[PDB]
This record gives sequence, structure tokens and C-alpha cells, in this order.
Amino acid sequence: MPHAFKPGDLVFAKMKGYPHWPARIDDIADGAVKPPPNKYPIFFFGTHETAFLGPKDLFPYDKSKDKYGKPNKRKGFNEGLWEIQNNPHASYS
Repeated sequence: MPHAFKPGDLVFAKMKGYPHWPARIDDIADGAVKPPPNKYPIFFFGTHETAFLGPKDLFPYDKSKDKYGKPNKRKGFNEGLWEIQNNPHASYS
């Protein structure tokens, strides 16, 4: 059965106005800004941007990739697809 989300989990993450996007749950580094309560730090592959999101917008990657893992015209998406498939746990800073 499912656990709660934890750092390292791979997802597609949904933001308003954008397609479900390859992403991961990040850690929070010592001394860095924490997310609001009930939110997770989401790192979006391809764009390499971070946003704070709750579980309602987080779809587990393995279950969802057959629906959401297709190329997309949006800046950074196809790069993101390659990252989540090929090196999802790398440093992208």
C-alpha cells in the first residue's frame, strides 16, 4: 500500500495552466526555506524550477507515465522527460 510522499519520490506535478509535468519531491537543505504546512518542495525537471505543492497535485510517476509522459511543446518539457527517465536523482543545480 502507499506511503506518504517522501524526498526522492518521482511524480508528475500539476500546476494551473500547465500540463502535468515530470518532477520529484526534493529534500530541504540545512538552512534553506521550508515549504508551508502540508506542502512539499517540488523540483520540476527540464525547467529546473521549484514550487510548493500539496498531494492533490502530485501523481506518482510509475502509475501515471503512460498518460502524461508524452512530448509537449512547452519550454523545458522534453528535457524534463529525459531527466526523470534517465537521471532523476542527479544534481541539477
